[PDB]
Amino acid sequence: DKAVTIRTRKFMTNRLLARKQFIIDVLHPGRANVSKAELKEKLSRMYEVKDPNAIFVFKFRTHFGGGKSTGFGLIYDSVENAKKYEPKYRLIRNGLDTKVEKSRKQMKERKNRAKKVRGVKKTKAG
Amino acid sequence: VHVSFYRNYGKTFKKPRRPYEKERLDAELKLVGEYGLRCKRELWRVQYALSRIRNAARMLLTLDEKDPRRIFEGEALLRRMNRYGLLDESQNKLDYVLALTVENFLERRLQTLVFKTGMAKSIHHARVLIRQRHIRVGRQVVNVASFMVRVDSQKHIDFSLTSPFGGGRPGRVKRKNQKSAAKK
Amino acid sequence: ARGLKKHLKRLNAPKHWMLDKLGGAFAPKPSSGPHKSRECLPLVIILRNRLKYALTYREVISILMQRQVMVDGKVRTDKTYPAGFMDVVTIPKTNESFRLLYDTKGRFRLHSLRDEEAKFKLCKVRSVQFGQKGIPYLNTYDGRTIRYPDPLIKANDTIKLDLDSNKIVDFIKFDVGNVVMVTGGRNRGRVGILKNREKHKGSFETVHIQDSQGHEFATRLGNVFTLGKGSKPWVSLPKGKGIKLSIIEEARKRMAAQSAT
RNA sequence: UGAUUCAUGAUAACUCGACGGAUCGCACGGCCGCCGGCGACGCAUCAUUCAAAUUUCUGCCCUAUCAACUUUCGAUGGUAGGAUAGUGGCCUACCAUGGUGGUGACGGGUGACGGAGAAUUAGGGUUCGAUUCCGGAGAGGGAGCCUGAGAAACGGCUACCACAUCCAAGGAAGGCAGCAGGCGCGCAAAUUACCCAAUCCUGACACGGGGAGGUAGUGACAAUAAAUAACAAUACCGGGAGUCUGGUAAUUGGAAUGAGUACAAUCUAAAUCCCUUAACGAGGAUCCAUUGGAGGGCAAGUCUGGUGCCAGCAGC
RNA sequence: UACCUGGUUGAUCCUGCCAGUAGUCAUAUGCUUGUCUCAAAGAUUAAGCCAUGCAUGUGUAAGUAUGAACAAAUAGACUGUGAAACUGCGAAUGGCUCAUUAAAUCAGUUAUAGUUUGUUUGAUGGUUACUCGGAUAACCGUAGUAAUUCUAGAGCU
Ligand SMILES: [K+]
Ligand SMILES: [K+]
Ligand SMILES: [K+]
Ligand SMILES: [K+]
Ligand SMILES: [K+]
Ligand SMILES: [K+]
Ligand SMILES: [K+]
Ligand SMILES: [K+]
Ligand SMILES: [K+]
Ligand SMILES: [Mg+2]
Ligand SMILES: [Mg+2]
Ligand SMILES: [Mg+2]
Ligand SMILES: [Mg+2]
Ligand SMILES: [Mg+2]
Ligand SMILES: [Mg+2]
Ligand SMILES: [Mg+2]
Ligand SMILES: [Mg+2]
Ligand SMILES: [Mg+2]
Ligand SMILES: [Mg+2]
Ligand SMILES: [Mg+2]
Ligand SMILES: [Mg+2]
Ligand SMILES: [Mg+2]
Ligand SMILES: [Mg+2]
Ligand SMILES: [Mg+2]
Ligand SMILES: [Mg+2]
Ligand SMILES: [Mg+2]
Ligand SMILES: [Mg+2]
Ligand SMILES: [Mg+2]
Ligand SMILES: [Mg+2]
Ligand SMILES: [Mg+2]
Ligand SMILES: [Mg+2]
Ligand SMILES: [Mg+2]
Ligand SMILES: [Mg+2]
Ligand SMILES: [Mg+2]
Ligand SMILES: [Mg+2]
Ligand SMILES: [Mg+2]
Repeated sequence: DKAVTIRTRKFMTNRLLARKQFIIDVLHPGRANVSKAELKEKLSRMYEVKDPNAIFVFKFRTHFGGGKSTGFGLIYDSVENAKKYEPKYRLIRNGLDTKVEKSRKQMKERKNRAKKVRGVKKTKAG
Repeated sequence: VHVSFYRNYGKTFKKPRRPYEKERLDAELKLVGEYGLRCKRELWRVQYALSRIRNAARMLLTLDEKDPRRIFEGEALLRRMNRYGLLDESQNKLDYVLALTVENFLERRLQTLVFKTGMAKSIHHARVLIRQRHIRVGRQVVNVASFMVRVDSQKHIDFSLTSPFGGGRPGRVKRKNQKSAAKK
Repeated sequence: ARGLKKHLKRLNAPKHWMLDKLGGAFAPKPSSGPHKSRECLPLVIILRNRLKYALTYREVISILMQRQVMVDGKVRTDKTYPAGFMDVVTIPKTNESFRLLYDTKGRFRLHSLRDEEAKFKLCKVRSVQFGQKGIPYLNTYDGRTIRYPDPLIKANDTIKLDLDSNKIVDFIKFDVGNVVMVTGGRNRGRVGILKNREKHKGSFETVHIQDSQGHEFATRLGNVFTLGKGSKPWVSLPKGKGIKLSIIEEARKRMAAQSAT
């Protein structure tokens, strides 16, 4: 157990997407990594975020030898703006959306079966 | 098309033309054992790298000394040799690049400097320390014995903070022996 | 092929875009528009690769589909819209406004503008001829057509175009002694004074340009773009001001920067 | 304009002219029924852009045991037409007798797509270039064609020929040189996987789709870094009586550590690997390095047993 | 690295080749194989033949809803969402392969005053009408055929 200092660089406020974007530098001596959950709890305090769900951290790479990691962070003005501009998979990670389980190959075979029938029977084609 | 097909790669050594020349076999084994190299391949790539540097210098020296390309790339080559400790500020001429030898490059290896700075007992002890994550060049741990140290980095060679030799906790051999002693 | 190609392989894209070769198999295929595909900068490159506002191809679409980007005063929603030389890009939300100008190394630079200077642009006249009903008109190299032009305007002249009134405010005749910029070839992005015009009947016309430091270079008439009358350009230039430094001189500056910085 | 009876104007007529909006969203206002905003889609013309078609000059391997070739039925050129998006023997009529050739025509060969390039290279050079970029060409072999801005299209149609599927035998449906997979051929080449998250493309479309493309699996084609031990004390053996230094041992000691294994986190579209890391993980550290050699060329034995011009070795 | 060595004679100096030496983003094969990064891969012979699955579809506030569709409401043409279907566009790109092809393709360099070009972008289109007509899909219901996005007739809009 040691200190965990978080440093940000290449910072810029993005009005077009209503967010703050930056690179995250995490110094974590004596620790394997820092979980994305804990980094959100710490970025919400360093930038005074009312709702941490507007925080997205991804693409973390621990440097060779340990003791330091680098990632990318996004702070959205609100969770509503996040759900508009954020990709679906990054919303599922933060719990802001669910995952619809589907098979792409099954969808293709249904498409090819459904175009041999005309009218309202297209859907009922098993 | 695959994008990975555009990734470049190249060769880092050539084998000798005469495989069983007794004189060469004698000289190469002396450098291999002096610097604790793994095999003749490690010595052959240093010779390959040296040949590239000398070839560049010869082309520049064949041009007029007022040729802009001679001036620009000549300064860059000299600056590169100085930054690794191969040449000296008093040897700022392309003719001194042609006088470099394999020993000059083998002396800038991390393995050689770990031994000649007192951190290791033998050139072979330094090899094991480097590969066992006990050395660091500045803040970064280096486990490659062929790492070519720069003059600006030679004074920052030290034991890693995670090593038992650099403030870290003792390895798993001492810890188990301590555990066994405690059980008694 | 049996028709039109819709894809641009990444290695076949123009080099001045500075796209990484391992970034993917494809590059943005420039849409048809005022500028040629080899002499333009698609909005996707500008928003994602130059300004970093977008991180992905998808995010550029979101920005443009909100109607937040304008080119030459008009909103553009096409991701591969071919923005080119002298075009004015405006982003009201960020209060930013840029002019696409070449740096001295031949690459497009987003030159930040003041709100006052972002109300016009320069265009090079391609030709002047009579249209239907004998009405004269001129067309430019940015695809614009202007009817009832000043009778003094001729081919290769430069016109100052107001993006609000959409009218010719002033023009510069193409003549020796004016300050010009090179818009194509080896000397792209270099600024100098037009010193001479060598005409060759049936062939291309060569123009000899002299830099402010005495360096003289030649090029074809088609690669010249007059920037002002006399020696002062009518538009703001980037820091280099079209002065091309030797590699030795550039290395000298870099060495000094490390000593100070 | 280098250069056009060119751009463009006027006039006389002509055509049985898919032209000149019977379309849609939002917002409501201003005048006393009238007037009016911002958009969408569509028609026509010119310019522009995206392109094509045709086209100028120069440049290609071997072969003369290929020296003449072309021209009735177009060969070369001329005139007038036809056709074409348009130039042109592109085609027709008529006329002329030309066109190419040891500076290699014509013909033949290629296990010949061309180029960017690749290998090796003191220099010059030799060889290669099916394959991810560019250009061309093809979709079992030919031919023909519709739709369309664009195709002589083949994951479009029509016919013939060659193969071949289903059939209740009356018919019907066929094109993997797309991805994967199978057979065959061979010295010779991987999964009938996941995904549109990246790159970009496309549609009415911010949203759908994409075997393009990416991800993982197989993968000693090729390339990079880099373990299989380090140190000390004894015994033994050297070098600079003596004592400092160096070398050996399945001796004796404590130290080091990743291969592996695994909480975890991270990685990812989701997984997986890597990187990071708790615990665990080395003594004959069996956590056992191999492939070729030891007369010469050519680094290394005139060792021991067997065989006896046999068996075999041996590029020479 | 601008390099050579063995072999013709009793011996010598040559010519001269054979053999050796090194590489190949060069293929195959043999034996061997712990770790990291990177990465080609049914081209060569058969452009030989192919079972099965998939590789091209497409919806905006803004062309056409009366699903006998869903949801939420409660004398109105419609005006929440919307399957299906008509209409529009795309499927001429991409991917694959190298069979034919030797001034041909192709390369650099030209020309179009010798043409076409959906789209983009810019400009430009004169001094019953308070809005016409007849059809058809989906739907509906009589079907045929061993059979196919094989097909006929009827009623609507
Ligand atoms: K074509
Ligand atoms: K050629
Ligand atoms: K013609
Ligand atoms: K003729
Ligand atoms: K069409
Ligand atoms: K995608
Ligand atoms: K899309
Ligand atoms: K089409
Ligand atoms: K050419
Ligand atoms: Mg194609
Ligand atoms: Mg011309
Ligand atoms: Mg005329
Ligand atoms: Mg004619
Ligand atoms: Mg005739
Ligand atoms: Mg060839
Ligand atoms: Mg062939
Ligand atoms: Mg090729
Ligand atoms: Mg072939
Ligand atoms: Mg292939
Ligand atoms: Mg190709
Ligand atoms: Mg074809
Ligand atoms: Mg076939
Ligand atoms: Mg065909
Ligand atoms: Mg097919
Ligand atoms: Mg096709
Ligand atoms: Mg193989
Ligand atoms: Mg082993
Ligand atoms: Mg033996
Ligand atoms: Mg020997
Ligand atoms: Mg030689
Ligand atoms: Mg003899
Ligand atoms: Mg030989
Ligand atoms: Mg490891
Ligand atoms: Mg339809
Ligand atoms: Mg031939
Ligand atoms: Mg020719």
